Amino acid sequence: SFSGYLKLTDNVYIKNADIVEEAKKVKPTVVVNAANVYLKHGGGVAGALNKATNNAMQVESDDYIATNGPLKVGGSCVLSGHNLAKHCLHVVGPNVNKGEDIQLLKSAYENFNQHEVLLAPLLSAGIFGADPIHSLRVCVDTVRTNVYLAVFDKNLYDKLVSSFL
Ligand SMILES: NCc1cncc(Br)c1
Repeated sequence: SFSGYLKLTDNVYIKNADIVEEAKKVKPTVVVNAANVYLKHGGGVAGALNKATNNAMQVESDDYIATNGPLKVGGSCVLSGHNLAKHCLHVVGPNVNKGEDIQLLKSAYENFNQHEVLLAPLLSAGIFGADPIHSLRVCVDTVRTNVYLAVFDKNLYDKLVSSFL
């Protein structure tokens, strides 16, 4: 199971780790992808997760979009986890660099409550442009299920832990 995590609350845990490496080791029931509405896994966590699946996540995602159309910002869909997890929960957090409503970050984290345990990144953090300290606060105040957060950047992980109220 999950190891080396620091407990933040009753249900939120955090570790300085590469989420792809964490997914390969653990093979969680659910790995969360930091998706966009088009499921175009080009960069950040999405590009890294997709590259780990040898592009199978993108092929599956393109078929999903061809059938269903784009997701909503704040929404999600459950697809295969391929070689990383049983399932991948593709969650769309608001992209601040695209002028999207930061208030949608709470709606995005609410998707986690449909799963008892998840391996996840901080939503809207990184290339999505939101403040990761704000994302962690929304996570602990929204998610009630067991969430194991993987933060790739060591310096950011340290900042998040040392500033956690
Ligand atoms: N080394 C794979 C990787 C690349 N980029 C971001 C993350 Br998170 C992980």
